[PDB]
Amino acid sequence: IVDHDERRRALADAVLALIAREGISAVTTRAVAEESGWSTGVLNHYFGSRHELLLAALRRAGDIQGDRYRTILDEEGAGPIEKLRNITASILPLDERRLAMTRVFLFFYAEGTARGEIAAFLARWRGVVRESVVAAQREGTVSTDLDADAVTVALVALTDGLALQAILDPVVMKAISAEDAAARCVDAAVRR
Amino acid sequence: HDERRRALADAVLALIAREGISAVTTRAVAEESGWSTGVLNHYFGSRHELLLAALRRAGDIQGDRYRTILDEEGAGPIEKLRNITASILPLDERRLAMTRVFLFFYAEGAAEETARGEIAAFLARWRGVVRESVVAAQREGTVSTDLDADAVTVALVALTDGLALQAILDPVVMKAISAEDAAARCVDAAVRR
Ligand SMILES: [Cl-]
Repeated sequence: IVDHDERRRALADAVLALIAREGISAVTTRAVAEESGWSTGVLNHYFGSRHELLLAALRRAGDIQGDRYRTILDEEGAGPIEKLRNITASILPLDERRLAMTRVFLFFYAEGTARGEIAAFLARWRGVVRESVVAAQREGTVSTDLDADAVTVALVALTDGLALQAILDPVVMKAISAEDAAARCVDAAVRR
Repeated sequence: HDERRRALADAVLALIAREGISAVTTRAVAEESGWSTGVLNHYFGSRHELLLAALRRAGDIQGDRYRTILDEEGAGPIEKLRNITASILPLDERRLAMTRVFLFFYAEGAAEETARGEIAAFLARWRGVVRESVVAAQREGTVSTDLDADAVTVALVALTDGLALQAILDPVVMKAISAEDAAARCVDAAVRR
């Protein structure tokens, strides 16, 4: 399932750019029209509610994230644990992309379909984590006494708690900005 | 006047537990509380003010829960960490309401300084009580001396909070956290047992 409308993709990207720069409150049809170079008429016929404009950004953020998973899983030489560290890092709001994604997801977390979008985001994230936990177990690096389902639920919950607190609380933002932060999350989940 | 404001905040929490944030209106809070809309209007200027009072009240009750837990005769540090952790999980009306109202304000705090500072105080209070118990366990020799108490604390609070927030929107996480041993498992993950 892909968005083929290059203009809608560009509009959703302008929304995310605005979210990273100025926060969700700065998103309006007028501000996005100004950011993107297209008319309020063009936007009003795509969306006609701020909610739909934000929802576009949520979906675009999810798609880019899915491409990140792909890049991470297909990296030559990387093992299950490196992949899990990379997946975990990719959720942490440590650059503009991930700052915008965390902000738009948090906005819709609270409003919750698209709690359907949220569910899809979570299920795909757990999906890629579970595969790599199971791969690490198969390699013998993670205890086969551990339930891969429980490990996955723990890692995803920890990572998301950190990502969400971090945008509210500079204590946690400092914590996740440490070079070893993703590796620490993974180690806690799989028990080193 | 101050007890009346508190009772009204309690009414908002009751609605939040039962039917969600969207159920909070002047009329519903009057019906729930027994106070007329004119008494409500005296204390609160807006629906948003009702919700902020609920956030503050939920945090205050949670503060009293910490003190009850920390004061339990014969409870050890690990037991206290377990009970602290469980006290956050949305497993009854109190904790369901609390998680729902915090989630609302997390989203708001992702934009507004007033709500952000309320969330920050709550998280710091919670880390403070967790850290006390983590260091007490290290001092008794039951938690590894080679772990950094602050890092363990950040991790446990983030895990517990991630699970509580995910639980109110994800039925499988809700199922996971309602297992008797859920809080024990969170503590063990965080202290790298
Ligand atoms: Cl409790």
